[PDB]
Amino acid sequence: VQLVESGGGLVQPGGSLRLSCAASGFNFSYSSIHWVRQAPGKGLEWVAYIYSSSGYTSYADSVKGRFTISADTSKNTAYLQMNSLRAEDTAVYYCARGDSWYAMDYWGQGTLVTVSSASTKGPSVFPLAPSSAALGCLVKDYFPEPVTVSWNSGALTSGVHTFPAVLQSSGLYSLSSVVTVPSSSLGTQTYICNVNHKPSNTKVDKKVEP
Amino acid sequence: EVQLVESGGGLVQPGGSLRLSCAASGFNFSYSSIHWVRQAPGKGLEWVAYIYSSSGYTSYADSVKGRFTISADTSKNTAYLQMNSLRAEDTAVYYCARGDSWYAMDYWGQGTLVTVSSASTKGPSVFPLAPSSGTAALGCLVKDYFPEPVTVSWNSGALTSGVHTFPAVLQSSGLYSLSSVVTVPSSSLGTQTYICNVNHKPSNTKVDKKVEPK
Amino acid sequence: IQMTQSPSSLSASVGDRVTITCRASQSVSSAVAWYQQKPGKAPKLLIYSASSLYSGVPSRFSGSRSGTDFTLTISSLQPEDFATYYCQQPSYIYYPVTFGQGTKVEIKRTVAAPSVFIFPPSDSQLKSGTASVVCLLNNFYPREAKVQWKVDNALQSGNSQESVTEQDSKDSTYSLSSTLTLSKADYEKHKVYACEVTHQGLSSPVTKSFNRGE
Amino acid sequence: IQMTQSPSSLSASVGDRVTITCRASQSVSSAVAWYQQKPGKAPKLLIYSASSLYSGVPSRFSGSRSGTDFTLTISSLQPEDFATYYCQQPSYIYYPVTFGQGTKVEIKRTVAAPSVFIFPPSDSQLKSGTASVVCLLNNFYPREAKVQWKVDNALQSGNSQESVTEQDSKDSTYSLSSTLTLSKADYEKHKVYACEVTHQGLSSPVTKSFNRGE
Amino acid sequence: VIDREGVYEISLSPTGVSRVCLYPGFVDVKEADWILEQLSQDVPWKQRTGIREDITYQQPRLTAWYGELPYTYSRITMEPNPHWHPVLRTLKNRIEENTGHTFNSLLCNLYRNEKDSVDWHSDDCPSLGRSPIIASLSFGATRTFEMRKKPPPVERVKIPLDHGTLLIMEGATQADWQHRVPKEYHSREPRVNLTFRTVYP
Amino acid sequence: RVIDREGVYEISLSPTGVSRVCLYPGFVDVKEADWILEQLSQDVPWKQRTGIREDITYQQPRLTAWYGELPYTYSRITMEPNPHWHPVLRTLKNRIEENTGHTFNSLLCNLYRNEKDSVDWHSDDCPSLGRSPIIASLSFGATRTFEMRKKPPPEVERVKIPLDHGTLLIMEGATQADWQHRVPKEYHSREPRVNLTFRTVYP
DNA sequence: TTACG
DNA sequence: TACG
Ligand SMILES: O=C(O)CNC(=O)C(=O)O
Ligand SMILES: O=C(O)CNC(=O)C(=O)O
Ligand SMILES: [Mn+2]
Ligand SMILES: [Mn+2]
Repeated sequence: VQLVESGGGLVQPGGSLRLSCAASGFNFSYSSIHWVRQAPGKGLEWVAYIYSSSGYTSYADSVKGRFTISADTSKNTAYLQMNSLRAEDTAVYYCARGDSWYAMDYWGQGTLVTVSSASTKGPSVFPLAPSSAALGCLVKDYFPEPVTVSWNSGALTSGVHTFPAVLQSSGLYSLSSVVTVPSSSLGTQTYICNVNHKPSNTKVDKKVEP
Repeated sequence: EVQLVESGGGLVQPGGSLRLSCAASGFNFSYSSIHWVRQAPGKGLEWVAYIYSSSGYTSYADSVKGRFTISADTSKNTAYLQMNSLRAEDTAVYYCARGDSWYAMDYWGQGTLVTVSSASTKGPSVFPLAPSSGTAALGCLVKDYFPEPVTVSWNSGALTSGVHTFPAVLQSSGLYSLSSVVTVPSSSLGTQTYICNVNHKPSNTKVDKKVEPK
Repeated sequence: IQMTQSPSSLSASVGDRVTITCRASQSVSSAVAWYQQKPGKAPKLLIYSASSLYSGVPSRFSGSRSGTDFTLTISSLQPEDFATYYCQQPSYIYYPVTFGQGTKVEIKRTVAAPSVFIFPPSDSQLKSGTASVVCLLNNFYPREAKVQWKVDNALQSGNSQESVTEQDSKDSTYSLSSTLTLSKADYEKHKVYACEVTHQGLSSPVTKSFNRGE
Repeated sequence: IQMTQSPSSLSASVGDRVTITCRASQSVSSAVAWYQQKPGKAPKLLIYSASSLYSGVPSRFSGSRSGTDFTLTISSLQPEDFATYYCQQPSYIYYPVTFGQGTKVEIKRTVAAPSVFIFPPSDSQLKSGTASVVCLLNNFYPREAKVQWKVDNALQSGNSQESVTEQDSKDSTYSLSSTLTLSKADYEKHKVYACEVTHQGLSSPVTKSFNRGE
Repeated sequence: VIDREGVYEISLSPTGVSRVCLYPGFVDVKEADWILEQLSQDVPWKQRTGIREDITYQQPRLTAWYGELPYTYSRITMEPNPHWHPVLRTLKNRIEENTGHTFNSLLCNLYRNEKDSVDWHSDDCPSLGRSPIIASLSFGATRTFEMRKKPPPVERVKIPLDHGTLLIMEGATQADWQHRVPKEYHSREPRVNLTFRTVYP
Repeated sequence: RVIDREGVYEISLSPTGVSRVCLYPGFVDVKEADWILEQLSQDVPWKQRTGIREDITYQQPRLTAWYGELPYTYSRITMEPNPHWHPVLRTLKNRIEENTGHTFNSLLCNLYRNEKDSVDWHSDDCPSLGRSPIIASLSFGATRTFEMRKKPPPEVERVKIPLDHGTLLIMEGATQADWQHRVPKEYHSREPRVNLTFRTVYP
């Protein structure tokens, strides 16, 4: 029993995007279906629901007149049509279903939706070099989210802190991925950081040395 | 004195409307830019609108387009911000500002408070924060008034050292509540007498209450 | 919903040199302004045209443009230079105006743990159905100071609201008032009421308690 | 401009009793739900109908209603109860749905000072025209920590951005990366770059300077 | 027995035409389920006392009242609730938008099981006017709305009321007919009935 | 022949066809024109560019800047593309297009610092302007004279158009084929003038 | 396809 | 309202 959100991604201010939410393992029958959203580091914001048995809908104030929720019993799928999107609509959009009219007992994992003028761009990785201990990689100037950073392809995990990205004033994201290690090992063992940015299919491994 | 005065503020239900005016005195609103900028309690400046007074060209913040209209009356040296279908989040101090540039605002009015709320005007209840044990601390809890602002003095204005009047807080009920405290040498508890004086001018309510130990 | 943010905070001592940066990436214009605001007063203009000092502004204020980055520099602060500083982003003729987030410059001080006092509700208030328990944290630095309410050792949240005074002119400290509100029934279901305070200058949580009826 | 609040925080240790309150003034229904969310996962329904446990929710969870106030109580906190919690406002059939601000129960631990490191810009990035100086605050507690960038002993603000990791599962610490960015031109008009960290674990604020290219 | 959607003229005198209108499924099934649960938990239900001779008894049903003016029956005066539950306001508004009739008063009845009932009466108050239009929306278990015509100084009509059904009574129905909901002899689950009226000063 | 009133002027009808100029004084209001002059002086990336005539490398007696996605070559010198239009210039472009029915994709900006700055006799007849180009001219600052002379046939009619603060001039039809124009040096003091010439450049 | 005032 |  699962809900899968799809159709998210990247659009410009004013653009359109139609999210889909498929039910598998069960069927949306007399269920209430909701779209909730969550901006990075922020709380849940319910945006819309449909009572699937009757087709009755409700919408949040921040969103009314621009979004339309719908469902197809024929295809066991719900939809959120988002028009005139603005920057503050950027969030992870969750689909959730309801036995009740309000109690959401099953949730999808969420699609990310980014609303910006920026165009898809892979990151530039720069070393954070250990000095006279800790080291890392600055994953700089990418768009949209997300990005994955591992160390030594996976061998290195203990001591790693990969930080949440920051949205720079350019509309591009920047994070850093650091590791603390024994100073003794600096000359000996090699530290490569592995940076995947799937939205641009950019993979970059950079070796980090003093 | 090249002043600038706002009128038309106050309280309104959500969905209602106000008309702020800004009377230009001293100088002239002839070939300048007039801006309306608002500030919610504890928050930063939010530019609302401007007008180029010569051509009458206007610009509006997205948060406000379709609901507000800025205009100028050169004849009376008066600017206007018509605010329709006000939401709760339009609540702020609204400032009027002028510039000889299209952006640099050199003159500001002192701004009027605009409260958009379903609550109705209501004078405060004043309860005592009675001193007990510690270096002496005492105060008054000015609870369940509406709207802002409220003034608190201690002993008709004599006691001011050691006084902290805290920023009010908007309760879930829609009413405001604040606290004023003063610290005191515990030896004066026996001798000196302490009274908080509360003006809520929107309710035209004035309350003095005496704070003593139990 | 919040239209702007609350100002970021920078801590500096008198005579320090402060360069606030305002980022306006992709911008192609030097029509940038800087404003200063003090508690309860309207903003006053400091820099126009990115680098031109406004008529009658102290010469210690400087402003400059490097690429798409704009800077307001105070060469060495003085006591009345501690205020909130807003950058008005590049203003293009015919386009909207945008104020950046304020930067609140506050005076550094030696760490001072808060004075903690707890006030049980008035009998006046309980004779009307609501219990408000106040907890005062007095004359501390820095501003950050958490407060956790305990009711019969059950940690509370969502049922209290707090407020911080502006930085005191002379001792340079902050003060905090927190109010926990319950119904009279809820309040009379429990005996021990405590506010537990953590702060930089407190190696351990300071707890102030009272038992209902004492 | 933001549509939501950042979740508030509550510090608690295993075995503590926690009661989160959800005010719903002038509501007339008990159709209230409570949810749990851990980082990167979707919410889970904890409670429906104000007091009913959803299946698979331990019995240490309970929901209650007093008046218009709703409560979620964890009788004794287990390690997997440290998460963010949400209250869904009384949901009337046919009407919108409203989530309250989230409460994030983080775990208490001993004060732990950060290990501070500074990183100058790579030569690759300087070739590109920009310079990032990173300052890392590794494995520290509590969360509150002030980073202050200085360039030739001028305090910076507005040219850096920071980010904090979630509380670490193994040792309950946080980490912080602050990043100061300048143009290459602006980078090369200065010599000493220093991040000054202020934290409870530290006697006096530490500083991690470096002179350009050494 | 009347159980199909339609408009039915059940009598024409002495006061005039008595007309009742039945709309099964006016509220969809899942919404009616949800309404039943929410009104069962949220309505401030009370069991009130009537007086018939010189004695006071407990009504075999739970009740609640909404509206600015009161409802006094069996020497029971139901204090007026101004604050309508939002769901009840929505249902009031839907009935008004589709039927063309307005309402300012709502009586809510909860028949807990087969032992609950309301005895024979007509809705002929002076505060409800002369030819009153009354709307009935039902939720929960089906129960029977029985009607009997008064003799001049025995005609019977039965209307089963199922989950989500709207019934309108208008015309001379209150002057010329009485109605009740009888006790049953087999188990019944709870039923909520909403009767919307117009109350005058 | 002097044109200083708002109007539509057919300044010649042959040999190529009608040469048409349209004058709109006050197209930009006075206070906005003042502010535009300040912003464009302050914000436009003005440069004094070097020309080449008969092997002679000269500094043009004016500052210039170019906007648009396609390069621009005149007097043997090439102004490279600036696709990021200053927002004010984009707005003025849009106003000109809506109030005239003509579209543009290129903007040449000339700043005449004082009376010694000028542009010499020429026609705007590059092949990259296409046949019968439409050119829009918006002026800010001090008044300067746009002089025109009719080209003679294989083997002289003259028009002076003072261009004041906020004035829009449109040239269309055979104007570039049949006429030349310039902005002469002046002998009395002049404050700065900014001229915006909007044009369509082709691949 | 600029050196003039 | 006491009736199933
Ligand atoms: O329950 C029903 O359908 C009808 N109820 C009434 O007529 C009433 O309570 O007065
Ligand atoms: O400056 C003016 O008014 C006219 N300029 C031009 O025609 C040009 O630069 O090609
Ligand atoms: Mn009846
Ligand atoms: Mn030309």
